[PDB]
Amino acid sequence: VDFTGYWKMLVNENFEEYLRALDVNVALRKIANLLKPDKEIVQDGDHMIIRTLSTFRNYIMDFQVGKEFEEDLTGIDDRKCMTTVSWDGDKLQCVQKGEKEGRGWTQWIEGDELHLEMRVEGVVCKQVFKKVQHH
Ligand SMILES: CCN(CCn1cccn1)Cc1nc(C2(c3ccc(C)cc3)CCCC2)no1
Repeated sequence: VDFTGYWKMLVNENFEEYLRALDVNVALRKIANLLKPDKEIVQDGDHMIIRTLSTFRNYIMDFQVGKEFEEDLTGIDDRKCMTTVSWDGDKLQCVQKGEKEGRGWTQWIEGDELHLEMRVEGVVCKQVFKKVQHH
């Protein structure tokens, strides 16, 4: 499965409640949920870069599949997790070990759609991106 490419947000479902489970204050939840970030992904063997781009903040992930790393979520919920992103078939599975239970996410492709399900303490956000070519 190859996530490389540029992706534009199409839907973002239940993001504010996901952020509330992360204890993001209400004012910042509304700022964040107005945003419609793009994703720019380069998959280079097991080395993956996922850039989440917005006018408010760019959040960059840069990691090796299968290897645990210290993920610095400053500027988001201001926590740090020990994170591992691994192949589960044609799905990319992320586990973020930390203060919060059941924190992680799942990423996969359907057609020209990138699907992202983000989870924490049973709360679930679903996002869908379309593959785009204007860069
Ligand atoms: C909440 C975890 N981040 C990373 C998502 N992700 C999943 C796999 C790789 N990254 C999701 C996300 N952050 C964001 C941004 C963001 C920034 C300030 C807050 C309080 C919330 C969200 C705005 C656009 C980029 C930063 N928008 O969505």
